[PDB]
Amino acid sequence: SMVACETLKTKKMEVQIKKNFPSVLQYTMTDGKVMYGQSKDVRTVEINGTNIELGDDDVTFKKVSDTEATYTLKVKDEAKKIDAVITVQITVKANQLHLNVTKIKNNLSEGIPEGNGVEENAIQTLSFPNQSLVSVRSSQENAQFTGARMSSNTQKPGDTNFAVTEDTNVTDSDYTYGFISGAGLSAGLWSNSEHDGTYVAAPVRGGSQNTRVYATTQQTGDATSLGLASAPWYYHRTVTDSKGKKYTVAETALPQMAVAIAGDENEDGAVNWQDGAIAYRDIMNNPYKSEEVPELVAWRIAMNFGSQAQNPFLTTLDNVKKVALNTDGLGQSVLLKGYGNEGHDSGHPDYGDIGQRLGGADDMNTMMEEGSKYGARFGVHVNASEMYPEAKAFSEDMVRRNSAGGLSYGWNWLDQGVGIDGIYDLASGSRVSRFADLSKEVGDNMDFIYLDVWGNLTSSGSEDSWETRKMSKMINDNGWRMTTEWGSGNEYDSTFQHWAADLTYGGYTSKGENSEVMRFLRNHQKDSWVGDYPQYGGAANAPLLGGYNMKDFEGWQGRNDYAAYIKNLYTHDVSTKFIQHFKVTRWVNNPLLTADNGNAAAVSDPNTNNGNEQITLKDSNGNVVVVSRGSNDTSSAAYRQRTITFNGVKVASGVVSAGDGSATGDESYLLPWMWDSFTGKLVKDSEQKLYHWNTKGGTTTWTLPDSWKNLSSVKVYQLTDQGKTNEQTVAVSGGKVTLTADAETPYVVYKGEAKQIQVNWSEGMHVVDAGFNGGSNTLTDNWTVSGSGKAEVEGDNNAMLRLTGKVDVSQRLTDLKAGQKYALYVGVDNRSTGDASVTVTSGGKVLATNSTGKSIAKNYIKAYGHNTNSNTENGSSYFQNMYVFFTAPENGDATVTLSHKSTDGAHTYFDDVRIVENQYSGITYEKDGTLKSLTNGFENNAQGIWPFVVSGSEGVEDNRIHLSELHAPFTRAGWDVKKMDDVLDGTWSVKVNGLTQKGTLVYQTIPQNVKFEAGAKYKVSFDYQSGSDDIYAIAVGQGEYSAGSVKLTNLKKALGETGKAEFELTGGVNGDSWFGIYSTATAPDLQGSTGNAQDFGGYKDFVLDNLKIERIESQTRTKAEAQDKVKEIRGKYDSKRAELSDAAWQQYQDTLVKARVLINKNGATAEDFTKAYDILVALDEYMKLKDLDRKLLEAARAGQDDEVRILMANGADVNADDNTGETPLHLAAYEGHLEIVEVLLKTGADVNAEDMMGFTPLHLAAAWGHLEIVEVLLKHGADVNAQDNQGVTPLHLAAYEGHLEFVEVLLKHGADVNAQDCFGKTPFDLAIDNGNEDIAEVLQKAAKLGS
Amino acid sequence: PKSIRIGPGQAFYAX
Ligand SMILES: [Mn+2]
Ligand SMILES: [Mn+2]
Ligand SMILES: [Mn+2]
Ligand SMILES: [Mn+2]
Repeated sequence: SMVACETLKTKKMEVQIKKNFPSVLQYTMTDGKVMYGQSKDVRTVEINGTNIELGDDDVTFKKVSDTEATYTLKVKDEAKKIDAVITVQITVKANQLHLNVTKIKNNLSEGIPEGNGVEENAIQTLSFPNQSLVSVRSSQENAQFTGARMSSNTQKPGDTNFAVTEDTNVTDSDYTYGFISGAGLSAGLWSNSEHDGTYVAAPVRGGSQNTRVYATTQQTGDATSLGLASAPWYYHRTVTDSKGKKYTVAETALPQMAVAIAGDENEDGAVNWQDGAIAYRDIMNNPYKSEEVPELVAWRIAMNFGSQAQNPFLTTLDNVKKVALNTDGLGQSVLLKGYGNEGHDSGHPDYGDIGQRLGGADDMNTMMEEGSKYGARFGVHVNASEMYPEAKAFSEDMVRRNSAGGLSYGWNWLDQGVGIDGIYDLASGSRVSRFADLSKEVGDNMDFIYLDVWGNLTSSGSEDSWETRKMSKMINDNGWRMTTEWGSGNEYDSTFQHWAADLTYGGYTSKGENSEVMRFLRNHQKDSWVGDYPQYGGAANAPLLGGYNMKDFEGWQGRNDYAAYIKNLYTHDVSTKFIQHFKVTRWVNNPLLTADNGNAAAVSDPNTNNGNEQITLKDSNGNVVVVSRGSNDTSSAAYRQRTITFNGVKVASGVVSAGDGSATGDESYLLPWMWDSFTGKLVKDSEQKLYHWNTKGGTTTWTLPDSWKNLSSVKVYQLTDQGKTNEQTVAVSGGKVTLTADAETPYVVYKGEAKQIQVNWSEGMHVVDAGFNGGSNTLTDNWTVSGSGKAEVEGDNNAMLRLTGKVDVSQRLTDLKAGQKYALYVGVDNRSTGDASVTVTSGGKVLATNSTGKSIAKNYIKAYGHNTNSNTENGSSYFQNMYVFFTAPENGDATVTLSHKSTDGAHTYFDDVRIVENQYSGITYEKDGTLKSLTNGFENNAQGIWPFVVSGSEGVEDNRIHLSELHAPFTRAGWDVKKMDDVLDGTWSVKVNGLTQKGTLVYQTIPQNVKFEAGAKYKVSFDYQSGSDDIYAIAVGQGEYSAGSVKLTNLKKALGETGKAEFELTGGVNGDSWFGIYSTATAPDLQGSTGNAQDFGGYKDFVLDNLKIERIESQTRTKAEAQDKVKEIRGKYDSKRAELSDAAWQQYQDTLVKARVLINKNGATAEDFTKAYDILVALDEYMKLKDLDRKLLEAARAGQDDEVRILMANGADVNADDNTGETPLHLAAYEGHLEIVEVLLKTGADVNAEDMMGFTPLHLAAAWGHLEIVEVLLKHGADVNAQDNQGVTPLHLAAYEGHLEFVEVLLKHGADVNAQDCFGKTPFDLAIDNGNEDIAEVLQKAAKLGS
Repeated sequence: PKSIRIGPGQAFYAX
């Protein structure tokens, strides 16, 4: 009654608790062992950073039952505005004690005002300073502490291990995890505390620094006692957004903490943190859906970007089926990067806007529902730190502003990113509502969320564990597993870190969690560790547990190599995932832990594995896995040798191929895969299988698992992208098998004959096997081949349809909505001169048809599977989408035919037949079937910038060209520093962002999209906005783009006010004419803008809309007029043969011959004579301009100053070049014509133009002694550090020649004296090698200046 | 190894 203590009891222990405070006196286990609690009179409560000591009258006690007691704490400090009533519950179960704050009453508040308004006198933080829930003493046998802190550094362990002695002295020393052991018992302390504290290494915040355990020493008689307490909890935290507005936000959860008392749990004869860690798994928080992590064998990213729809959802479903066949149905985790809006880094933060061009929510749900049947999980890439004006969530309140009230700018790429006010986004309920929008679209189908950048301080200067906990909670509340970017980020809730799993990123200081404590506890729950990447050293040098090594083949950073993706899965990920099916129980002889790095008490067992590293793991069925290192010496070849045993039988042995791709290994394995790919339950004994891999290839012998020992034979299948192949029956002798394997080739072993995984290619795609994934058999079972020619499935990576000769490949279309409009498009690369066609028929009648001659535009789409870095044929790819538009017939009978017409030997490639509902109806034909008109407002584009295709101005890239979207007033001119409208008409336009001074083609039409008939005339018009005068130009060409063989028309500035462009085009003789947008060499006018305003202003941008192409009437000509025009052209240019390029004369002859065909044909009409005449007029205009260019170069070389002036006035291209690529400026600088140089620069010549050797005019000026020419060039923006094709800079040439003035001017403008050419020679090295010792010392003095 | 005078179609290095 008046007894100051009570007893709580379980079958495992009895605990004495104090009645005057929620403190434990001691824990007594059934076996009699004792663990101390808080032996001293400590009654401290901290509220809002104020310590308050409680007296007898401040605490009431109630024993509810033998397993529970309740405390009521009166916590008051009038001077500090604290008047609280805290209800504390202590409960016991088995060897666990829980301490929970079940109620917090604030007597000084009415609660949080509506809309998270500021709560005056809010209880923000709460803790129990030095509560010592568990403690160990220096007087106890083997008294010790083990702690863990966050480390993303492979060379810096996060752990600490030390003996607790009389000298141990700590005060609130904070750890993510803390374990104490002494007198045969061990305990860890768990808490849900969101406190941020001490860390070892982390490049970011975002929950990296969460430290939940406080260790404090006190004197208990003659001994030093080390006690564990929880770090402080947040309750009603008051926060401030970027505009100074304050909010009070309610708790993520009420304060909770627990301890679990362990004896010798792993039965190794020692009691230490590992025993405590085993018991700790029963009380710790577990990331939501962490139980499925061991099933996620195949992680990868499927990418979409810039309106292109590189990976529509139903294509991703086919790729899941390809991976399922190749892995024999192992689980997958597919990250959809760009699932929303126009693709990756478009539409942030509109989480609910599913990419309409990918097939929207409907296809995303079909993909997820069908994919789950193959064990594939899906998740989406979201961003809560950066937004774009186009996003409907974009608002003034969402905008993060700086101290001055200016925008906190993000990255400019397709559009200008703006920082999100992270505090406002949380406190206002805005972020949780956008997650609810996404939940409405996906229901319960989506597995996870991938949260990009969180922790890098883009949303606020905090992004602490408290914000991260709330972020993870709103995600988990929708049934989504949490995953994030940074290796160290979100320790509490994340199951995957992209910078931990993709080992190539960030280097050795910014990887996954380098902690033995954390990995011991949670290896099976996360892909957040350090895998094999030996160039990083330490933790990354052959970790025994392996660690996820992620690769991709669906466009992320241009990654498309399917075979390397599968090879990598088998090299590292199968064994890593096998190991994750077991929980660590013992880990000794860790070479990373030394007395030097604060780990003197780490366990060194010379009786385990010769004193070398070893890990024992167990599952709940008593199965045992042992993982052993060959040697603990990094200089030994045995350091990378690993043996894996399963119930004492060797299942893996050898050295893995280096995770950094630098050295093939010799590891072989025969891994028993006992689990289904769904919840990971054991499969029926009869369907149990083994995966076999042999790195070097050859023959190995293995002992089969115990349940296979009495079999007389096994069935072995080689796994391919077609599934199980080459069945072999292999004899079993004395429970052993011998297997012959090709190098790096996967095999699957069954007890008996195994059936093929059922695959129906291209479900929901209206055709079977739209991507030609069905092997050779698809051309028999799915597609119908007819003709004298050949049809084959070609390519070992992304398989394609390849046609040769006269051949048709057809298939019936299914599931079309009768009377509805559809676009059908197909990727096509035609190397043949003959036409390649796509046709939709219905009962033999043509509904729609399209064709391409030889393909003229290389593919520059980085995220696309057939870009020009992927080698379709002859080291290139010309893949471009070819469209047909039709109405699904009422009879429900429609067929697609892919065909090749000519009988030649050249190839046509097709891939990805896509049938999609689409309302585009802007093409009108002539009775002929030729083009009458094409109109496009870009409001109904199935994908891309059709009828244009992205050109090579950035090479193979995530091209800064896409379909811009309206969101007034934010996307319009006048918002903030924005001077250009993103959209001109309706909701969509074509936008080019910052592609100035490229001196090349940005985008163009191609004949398969818009065909211009030879000799026919067309009026082309469009609306546009351009940031500056002459930065962009209309380009008109014929055939594959050639610099110099295009007609250019500069476009004037139209900034915030829509301009109109119109021109006429005559179709070239080869039917390969096109028009497009070209980026000139002209610098933009930035109008005094600085910083981000230079990009956000729109000075460097180009927007196009309302495209109109129409065939027009040309003045009718007689046969006589056309014949006279031939005589006129021949009279002008036949004599100019010697003065012309071999290709220029052939083009001239080609055009003449074709014009004469039109004129002299039997039955030729007025239209033929008119076309012949118009072809000859276009030929004349072309030949004329080439002669003016040729004369401008000749006048520049010879030094005819006035002749140069009239030639440029008459139309000569200032950026024209000769045989060796010299522009008139190169020729003027080389010969030393200072006036000609000045005139050419005034006209608009490229100051940094490169010839065939990579020489700029400055290289030629400096090397020939033209001082003023050098100064003029530098004033106009000549790159002083321009390096030629041998790495030679103007300073190298200047030092090699011998004049100080050159050296001085160059150095003054910023010449790098440490510039090395391809032979490693600096300008100084070239000076000493010619007898130029004078310049050498001046160069030496210049180099020593910055030493 | 020989360094020559640069010009149209003539690279700085020829060995
Ligand atoms: Mn033990
Ligand atoms: Mn394909
Ligand atoms: Mn439009
Ligand atoms: Mn955009």
